Amino acid sequence: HLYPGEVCPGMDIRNNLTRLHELENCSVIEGHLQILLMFKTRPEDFRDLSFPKLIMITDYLLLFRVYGLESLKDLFPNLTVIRGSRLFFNYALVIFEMVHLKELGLYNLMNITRGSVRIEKNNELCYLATIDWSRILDSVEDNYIVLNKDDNEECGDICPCPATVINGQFVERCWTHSHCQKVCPTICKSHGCTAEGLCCHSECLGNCSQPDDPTKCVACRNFYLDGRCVETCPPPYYHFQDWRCVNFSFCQDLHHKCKNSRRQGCHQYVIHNNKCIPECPSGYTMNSSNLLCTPCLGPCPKVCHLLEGEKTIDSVTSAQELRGCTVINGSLIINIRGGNNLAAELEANLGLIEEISGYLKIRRSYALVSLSFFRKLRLIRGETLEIGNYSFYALDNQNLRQLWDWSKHNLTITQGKLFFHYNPKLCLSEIHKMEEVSGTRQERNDIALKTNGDQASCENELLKFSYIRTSFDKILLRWEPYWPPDFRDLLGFMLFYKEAPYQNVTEFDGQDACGSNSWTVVDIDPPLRSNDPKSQNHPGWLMRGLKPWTQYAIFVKTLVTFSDERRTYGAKSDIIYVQTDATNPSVPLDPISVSNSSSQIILKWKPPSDPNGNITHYLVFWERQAEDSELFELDYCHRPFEKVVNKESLVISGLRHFTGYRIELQACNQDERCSVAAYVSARTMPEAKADDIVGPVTHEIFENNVVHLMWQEPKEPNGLIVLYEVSYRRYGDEELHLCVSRKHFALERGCRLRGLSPGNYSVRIRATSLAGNGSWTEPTYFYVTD
Amino acid sequence: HLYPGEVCPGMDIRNNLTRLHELENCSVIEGHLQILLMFKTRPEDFRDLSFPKLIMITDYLLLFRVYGLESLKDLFPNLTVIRGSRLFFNYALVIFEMVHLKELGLYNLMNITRGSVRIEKNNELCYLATIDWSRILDSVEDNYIVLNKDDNEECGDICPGTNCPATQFVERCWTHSHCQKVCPTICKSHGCTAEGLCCHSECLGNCSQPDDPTKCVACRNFYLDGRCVETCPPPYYHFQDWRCVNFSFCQDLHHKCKCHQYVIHNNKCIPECPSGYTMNSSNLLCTPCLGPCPKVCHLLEGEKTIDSVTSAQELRGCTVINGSLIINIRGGNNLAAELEANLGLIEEISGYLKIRRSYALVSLSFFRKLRLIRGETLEIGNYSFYALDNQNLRQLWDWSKHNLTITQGKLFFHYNPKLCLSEIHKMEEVSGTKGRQERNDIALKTNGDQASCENELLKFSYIRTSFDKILLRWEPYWPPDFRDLLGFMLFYKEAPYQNVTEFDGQDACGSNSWTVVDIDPPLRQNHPGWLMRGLKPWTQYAIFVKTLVTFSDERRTYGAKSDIIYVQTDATNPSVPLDPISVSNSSSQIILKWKPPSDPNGNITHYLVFWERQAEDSELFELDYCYEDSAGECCSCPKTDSQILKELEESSFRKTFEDYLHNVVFVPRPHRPFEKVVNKESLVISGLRHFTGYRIELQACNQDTPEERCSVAAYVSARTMPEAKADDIVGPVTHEIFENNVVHLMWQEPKEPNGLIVLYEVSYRRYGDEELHLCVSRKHFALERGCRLRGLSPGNYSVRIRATSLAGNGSWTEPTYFYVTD
Amino acid sequence: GIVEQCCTSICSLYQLENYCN
Amino acid sequence: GIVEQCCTSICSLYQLENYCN
Amino acid sequence: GIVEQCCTSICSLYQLENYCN
Amino acid sequence: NQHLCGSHLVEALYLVCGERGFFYT
Amino acid sequence: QHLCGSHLVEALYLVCGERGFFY
Amino acid sequence: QHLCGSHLVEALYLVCGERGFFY
Repeated sequence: HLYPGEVCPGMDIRNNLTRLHELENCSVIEGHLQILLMFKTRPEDFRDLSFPKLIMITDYLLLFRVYGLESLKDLFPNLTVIRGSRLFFNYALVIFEMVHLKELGLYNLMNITRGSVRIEKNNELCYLATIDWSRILDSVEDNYIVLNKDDNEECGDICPCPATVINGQFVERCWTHSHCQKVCPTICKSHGCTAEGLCCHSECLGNCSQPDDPTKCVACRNFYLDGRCVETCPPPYYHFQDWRCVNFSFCQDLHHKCKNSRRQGCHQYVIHNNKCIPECPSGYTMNSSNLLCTPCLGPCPKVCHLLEGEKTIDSVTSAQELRGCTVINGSLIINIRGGNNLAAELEANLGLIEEISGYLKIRRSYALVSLSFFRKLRLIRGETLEIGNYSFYALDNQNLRQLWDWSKHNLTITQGKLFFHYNPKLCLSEIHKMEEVSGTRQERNDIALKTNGDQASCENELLKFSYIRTSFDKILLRWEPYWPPDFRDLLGFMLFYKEAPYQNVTEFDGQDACGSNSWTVVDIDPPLRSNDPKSQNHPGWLMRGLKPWTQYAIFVKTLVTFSDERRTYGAKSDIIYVQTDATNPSVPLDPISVSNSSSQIILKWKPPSDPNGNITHYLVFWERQAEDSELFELDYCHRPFEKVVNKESLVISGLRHFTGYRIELQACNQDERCSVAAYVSARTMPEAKADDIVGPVTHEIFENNVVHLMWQEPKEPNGLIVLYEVSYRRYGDEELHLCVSRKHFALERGCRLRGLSPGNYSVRIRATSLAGNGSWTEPTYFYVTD
Repeated sequence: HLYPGEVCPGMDIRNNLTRLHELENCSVIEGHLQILLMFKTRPEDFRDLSFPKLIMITDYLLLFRVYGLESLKDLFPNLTVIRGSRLFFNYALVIFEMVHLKELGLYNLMNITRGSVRIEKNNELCYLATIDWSRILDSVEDNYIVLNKDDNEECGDICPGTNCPATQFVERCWTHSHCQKVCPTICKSHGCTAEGLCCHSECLGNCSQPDDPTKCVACRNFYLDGRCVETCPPPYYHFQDWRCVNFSFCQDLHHKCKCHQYVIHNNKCIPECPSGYTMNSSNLLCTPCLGPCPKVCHLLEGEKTIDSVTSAQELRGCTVINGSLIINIRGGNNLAAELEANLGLIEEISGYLKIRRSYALVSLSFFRKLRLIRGETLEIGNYSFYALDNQNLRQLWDWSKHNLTITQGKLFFHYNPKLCLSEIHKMEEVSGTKGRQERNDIALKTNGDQASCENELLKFSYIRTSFDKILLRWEPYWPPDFRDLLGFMLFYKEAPYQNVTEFDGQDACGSNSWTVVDIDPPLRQNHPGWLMRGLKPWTQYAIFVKTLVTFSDERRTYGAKSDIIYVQTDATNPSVPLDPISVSNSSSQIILKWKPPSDPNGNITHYLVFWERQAEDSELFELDYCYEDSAGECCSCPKTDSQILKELEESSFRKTFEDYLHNVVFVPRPHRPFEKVVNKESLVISGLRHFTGYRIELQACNQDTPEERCSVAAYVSARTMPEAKADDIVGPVTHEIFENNVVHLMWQEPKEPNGLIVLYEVSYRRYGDEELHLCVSRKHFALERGCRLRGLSPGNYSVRIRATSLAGNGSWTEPTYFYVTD
Repeated sequence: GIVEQCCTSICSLYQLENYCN
Repeated sequence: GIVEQCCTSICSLYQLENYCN
Repeated sequence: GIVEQCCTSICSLYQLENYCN
Repeated sequence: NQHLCGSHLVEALYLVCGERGFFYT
Repeated sequence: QHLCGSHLVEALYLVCGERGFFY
Repeated sequence: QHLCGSHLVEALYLVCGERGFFY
């Protein structure tokens, strides 16, 4: 009805290709699947044949060392759902040492219930950025896509599709050049969708044949029976593998088949939770009544012996192996090898273990910051022990700084010392707390107190700043007087400090960092006392290197000698954000004075060199400056102010055309104190029209050939006049120009032309200011007499 | 007069009243006298007393905020001279921050032997600007009188009489009841008594008899046997150039000090032997040392604690240290350089050494003159070296840039995990502790952890050089388990040195001096290597290669390293000659100065030069006048702890998945001239033209014989100044008298124009009238060969002509007198 | 089994043949 | 392109071995 | 008193607490 | 090297035999 | 840091808060 | 660090000197 094939048992295929024929005689594979060591295939072996069966695989997939496999569709063009009941090293799909995969072939698998994909050792792989991992992966368990060709270029993750942006890729999503991605709503992505891209029923999984119908699907989410996806089945039928239902005959048949053991792994079948399980979970005694898990009568502990008498866990697969067990015989090793966080899954799969008769090694943690996987271990028999007599081993651990609660969980270690070495992230506080609870009462163990607590905050006492005084240059701190019970352990304090713009400073881990690094530690000398006050009752430190108006996050720790005591592990002061006072507004930067007109000057300036406090206002001062006067001894022939708050540009208005000006720009953060004045100067452009001779040249003629000239200075001289270009011009003669100096002009109210000749003359005069040249005045006429 | 009482040694009276009374019995303050730290006295907790025996203080007198002191007549009413053989901030009399002191009470103080005096921040003291210093000192610049109430003339001044010989201010005085003494010109500056008489030169301060050596209050040159002598026979040595102390007295001072240990030299019982003398033993004889020997700053009672770099500055300029030191400083950028500057000149330490609870270091070598630790002072338990509570350490002292030997005390290496065992073994071997029948105590159980101690050598198989790169290749290296290899982290640095080690520089928290490059594991055999990404031509670099390896819980290493190699990159052309400056000071003298290339690329054989000739512009005659490495992504780029941890965790995860899969998969059976300048930043050129431009090309060259490869062209143009031979008309002025009154004024152009002629100013003045200006343009001059006076009125016309040009001005041709006739 | 003998220590050809069936 | 790995990024020893013929 | 202990070597909080009165 | 692990191990074992297969679990 | 003269006076005033200034 | 044009061709020369290169 929903699966076009039989239900085959899990298969393992190595070398021979003949067994692959069985993949075409059934479309359901209960168990896992592995195809490896396929050293006899060629490209013509994966392109002239294709298996049209295989819809769902209950546990996982494992393709390794496959020769000439270039696409996933070449083998199964219809695989839709991987249930993920079991994993393979925290994975539900693995690609390893593949040297012939150049493109994918799966387009109907949209959800992985448990696990992840392990793509590794591929150097011809294409199309791995168009797979929409977010859409497919709805669970993430250390998903690592490494050793591929998409960090280099083979094809360039491009194909000729919906092209949706959901992983951060703006390129077309596809699986082959002749195929495109299939999208469905996320609201309908955890229950699977149809092949039209629309929502599907919630009792179906993966691909569907009728949108929003449980009567016709290709997989079921709860159970498959009657060829329709249902939520439960009658109990004359028992759920097997949790994807279907089957009558009691199959269950009793399996039980009888294992009655006489000839199968290495089979367990006599029984039924609990209306399922024909292999063995009842702990708490239910395996006694047939009709192959039903009857209630336990008295203590029924399940002694689950472990291989090697020790078991290391770095994957959830090994953890689920021992689920449903109460008593454990043997030891274990905790080793978090990279990956994502697993503590929640660890407690989910091992939180049912209440007794261990061995020791427990811990090494290289990378996901445990707090131990929370055992909330039932109350009795540690310790019948097996490490040579050294340690029932606990803590080595090379740099991620753990916490331990299980001690008011709801107990642990009484009956034998063996507690090993704790080279664990600086783990604090001695919890170490001694457990030394006291376990007792192996109270007994001193061989634990190095100089190797644990060096890169973590393990203080247990506490300080509190009693007297604090803040100033722009001196910050004094005075915390509560504290000395350990042994008054010879105090070796000083640790004034931790660092620059903070705003309070975002989280307390440091507890290691020692100095130089230019964050949270600069500063050792403080011991007070040299008996903890009795001699002249002080508040110990602290007055740091004085501070600059005006700057906030620093500062806390203080304590260094004391170690001892075998529970206490005397140092103290810790609270964190404070001490903002210093502002007393300088700072010098302004880059003043730019530029004249844009003859009466308009634009000023500029940059924010102060150091921002101290809120700038209450900007202070400016300027006044009219005069030019230098030298034309009377040589010859070439308060103050206006404006206050602008939070402004970086100002314009001066009211100035006269020409003459220098001086401006001073100061920053102020009060209203008052200001910074040192900054000097800049510019002059407005001179008006050449204002320098033009006004009124006509009058000619006081006297017959000495003395034609005295009466001309007038410009309407508004620019500064003063250098000289006058009195260019008289006699027609029918060579042109002339006379340099009438300023002194001569003042002395004679102009000039007095002498040495002339009689006749019609025409004089043009051009007055020249200090800067800027005017225009020639009209050519006044005069008839010089003799 | 003679000292009535017995001498007493210097004292520091703080929070004590009995000690103040003790000064009465004293007659000579042999040492300094400190009156400080009186926070328990009030004006109702003090008294007035007179010390008739005290007559002199051998050293400076220090007053420091002494409460209950209203005047200076309460402690000493008889002091006369403060010699000040010792000094405090160069002042022989220090009164710092003293208040409630309304006046002073001195009556016989009239001289100072040496030093200065400090009077500051005394806003309640009076009579401090009414004291002459032509008789007390030898200058007026040897006393600081500021921030005083009498330096503002707000104090009230009174004096005895309307009888004082003294000359607001009225007379030179110190108190209403006391004054200063002024005496005639036949006296001297060695003091004069209150009476108004003079005193001899052998006397000091006041004196009992005028000009008598036998009777003096104090002797400036020497004092001995009851008479003022000018020398000290043996074995009496010159003491503070004021007396004679026999050898017994100097030895007693020596014994009581170890005040500074007293030394004998120059027949003087001086405190320290001058530089250049070694301390002869059992006589303390400062015998001339062989070579320049830095003064030895002894340690008080043989101990000195160093917990900050400030104390490390107390060893500057010393060689021998008498005692033990405890270096436990933590923190600071480039701590090793600081310690090397602080104590790099300490030749030996007679004490023990402790490196307990130390941090912010990577090596222990911060000495450069030590080759032996005496170890005379021993730690409890027979130990001379100490290393405790340290979490980071990568080395000890090397044997090819530092030497060391130990003659006593056991070794101590505790809680030093990164300190490899081999380093400890080498220390035990070279130092010789085992050789002298001694057995050390170590903590090797907790050492050799988290540090590579087993290494392998990498042999270079092929290497070539270019002008800005160096290709390196080494013999294929693979750890026993190839999975251990994670790649290589190459570390290079610019090293001119030939004994380069990876401990040069840094050795502190957050400081580094070695650049790093990362290379991936060699492929599957391909010889691994790395090609530098450009370099400086003709420069050598130190390069080595380390190998990352998987680590076990305690410690595991498959590591290998390379030796230091100094490979030089071939040379290329050099850069532009920095700062070309062609400056002239005459019209025939130009100096071409330049700086060497910014990038020389090998020694510069010579400097190439080129230049072209120019000429006056012709236009003037026709003109009339009347992501990338440059931006950076890391400027030092070390691998962080988080990165190494992530790398190791992922490598381990991969290996675990591999082994896991393998265990279940497999089962057993069932033309321009040129010039060359060699080694010179200057050039002299002479015999040039005036007002002529010169454009000079400048390049630098690093090779001459094999091929000419030089810097890119550099250009600079210098214009010579114009000589002045164009200020007046050169040659005569051709003119003729006509009856038309037209005076066509001809004249020849000067020998050279010096560029161009701006104009010619011609002044025609009948009977010497006003001097006119007439623009004689270039074109008008060429057309008319000068000017043309078209008509003039009858009269003796004087004509002056000035050749106005850029050659200068300020003189006119003498006026030609022509009497025009119509 | 294979890793503890082949990776930890050197495997001879006899060890490799163990897994050939 | 070769510029993507060598101009925009840094090419290592073995990186340039793929651009040689 | 306090000048010779805070102007020759770095000063300390407790050094100033002993001369405050 | 001279050690057999991971890729080296599989590429060193396949050399021994490839026509008889491996034991079936 | 180094405390001398006016700087030392200022520091002594500010740092202490239980007793008057003595110096 | 980065390589382009002349620097890249010189690198392709020094790196690959036993066999020809291409750019």
